[PDB]
Amino acid sequence: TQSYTNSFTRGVYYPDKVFRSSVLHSTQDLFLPFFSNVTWFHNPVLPFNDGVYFASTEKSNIIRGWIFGTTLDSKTQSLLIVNNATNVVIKVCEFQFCNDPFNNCTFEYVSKNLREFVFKNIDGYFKIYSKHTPINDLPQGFSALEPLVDLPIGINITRFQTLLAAYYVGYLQPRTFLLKYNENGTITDAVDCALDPLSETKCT
Amino acid sequence: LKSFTVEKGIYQTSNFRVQPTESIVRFPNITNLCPFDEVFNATRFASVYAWNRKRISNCVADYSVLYNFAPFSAFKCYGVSPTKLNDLCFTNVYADSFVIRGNEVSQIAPGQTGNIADYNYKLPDDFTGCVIAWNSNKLDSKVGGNYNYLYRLFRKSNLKPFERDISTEIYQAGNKPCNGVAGFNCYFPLRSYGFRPTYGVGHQPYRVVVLSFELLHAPATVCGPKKSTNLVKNKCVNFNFNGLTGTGVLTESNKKFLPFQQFGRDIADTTDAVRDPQTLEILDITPCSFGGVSVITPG
Ligand SMILES: *[C@@H]1O[C@H](CO)[C@@H](O)[C@H](O)[C@H]1NC(C)=O
Ligand SMILES: *[C@@H]1O[C@H](CO)[C@@H](O)[C@H](O)[C@H]1NC(C)=O
Ligand SMILES: *[C@@H]1O[C@H](CO)[C@@H](O)[C@H](O)[C@H]1NC(C)=O
Ligand SMILES: *[C@@H]1O[C@H](CO)[C@@H](O)[C@H](O)[C@H]1NC(C)=O
Ligand SMILES: *[C@@H]1O[C@H](CO)[C@@H](O)[C@H](O)[C@H]1NC(C)=O
Repeated sequence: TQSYTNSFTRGVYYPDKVFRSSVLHSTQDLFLPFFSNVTWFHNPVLPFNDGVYFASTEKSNIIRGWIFGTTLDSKTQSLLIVNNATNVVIKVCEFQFCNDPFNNCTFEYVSKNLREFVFKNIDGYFKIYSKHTPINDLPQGFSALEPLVDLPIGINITRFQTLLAAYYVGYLQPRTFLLKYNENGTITDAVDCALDPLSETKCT
Repeated sequence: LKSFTVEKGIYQTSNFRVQPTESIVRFPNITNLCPFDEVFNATRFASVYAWNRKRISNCVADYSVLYNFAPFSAFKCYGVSPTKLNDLCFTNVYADSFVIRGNEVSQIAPGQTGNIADYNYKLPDDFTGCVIAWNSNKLDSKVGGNYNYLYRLFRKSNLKPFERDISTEIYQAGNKPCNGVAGFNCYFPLRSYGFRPTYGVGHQPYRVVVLSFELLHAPATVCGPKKSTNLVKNKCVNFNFNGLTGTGVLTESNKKFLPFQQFGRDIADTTDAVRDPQTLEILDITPCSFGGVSVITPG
């Protein structure tokens, strides 16, 4: 299935590590546009462009990990995030596994509910932001995505696939947002400066 | 006023400025030291032809570990001076460890050929890294000979740098097909470095580990220690909190940084607070006091 669903106001991460309290900050970055449309796949591979907004709801741990990098095997290296429910191992040493998963090894980093993830590559860093939310579906509301990791792997990534539901996918775009930091650095609200003219006025 | 007679009044003369006293440097706890005891302290040094790459990227390059055996006879640098190399950013470190013999170590150098630098190994004349000398032939040599130093003796041409040649192809140096058997000019391309603890300065065993550095377009992950200083507060200092040098006064703060947040800012984007790397604390930053100096004077 390849249905499409409204993205609502979801997929806002902390742009950087700077703390800010009770302030409205205007930042230009790869954000998921508000009220956009997102695939609801349950397709061999989806592309990457300049970042994605993987999200999921199935708690059965069936959406285990992901695969990144150009092509899939035997060239240009491929990221192999795979979870283990005790270890959260990330491998940049490709498994050379089949096209429907269930070499020069160089990186082996180790570390009811809605899971939101953002992956991006800017210049030699694979940044993963993530967030969990006890949803009472992509509910309307707001929840900022606190960063998790900033891997320094210098891969070039153009496509991606997923290990093996709730295979939500959205695509980041270069947008200007106006974020609100309430009193403790938590992004409680955001305004998309290109959605509607009212938001343009708010950002101005 | 550019005048000798000052009329009664108040005049702005100078700009008083509190000046910093110390230069604070703060960096996180020095952990994940790069693996070198496994390559520097090991009796299983690889063969000269059968050398092995060493993967050293995700750690802090304790480059000063060379002083663990300061009796090093030579520490000849070839990529950069050590003083600069205590803190340099590289994308990967490749080390190989072997023992050849005696005074043949000069063949492990830029612009050198012959035997070790001919078919067993070689390095380009623009090599980056250092070559070390801590010959420990006391155990490397035995009265039995230790002919088990498997080293290639024959090869069609010069060996390319950074390539492994475990090939066992007979050196057919005669004008007759060899077929792999030992006839005339048909000898197995490998020989013995059998050394007893009585050989000469050019024939006794040795102790070799040479490591090179590289920096491609991938971001660098090899760095040296940062050497953070102490932390002092309540006085104008020159701090450097892992990415930002600034002059100011550090004080205890009641701010509630989220666990992932390092910096701290306010309107106009000026650093107002900083999270301390070593101990997890929030320090408010206040600019060092300053202001105009007026002179209240009668005429
Ligand atoms: C965007 O998603 C909506 C959701 O129903 C869908 O109707 C629409 O066709 C999608 N747009 C494109 C260009 O596919
Ligand atoms: C998951 O993989 C890591 C990688 O070594 C391993 O250490 C861990 O034990 C694995 N988890 C389980 C439950 O086997
Ligand atoms: C990655 O490889 C080269 C080196 O960065 C780059 O020019 C190329 O465009 C990239 N390939 C991709 C993104 O598929
Ligand atoms: C921010 O901090 C306050 C404590 O001052 C606490 O109630 C809570 O963590 C946050 N409150 C709001 C309204 O964001
Ligand atoms: C750094 O080391 C000190 C020394 O014991 C310790 O008290 C502190 O908790 C450590 N901090 C981190 C972030 O490891």
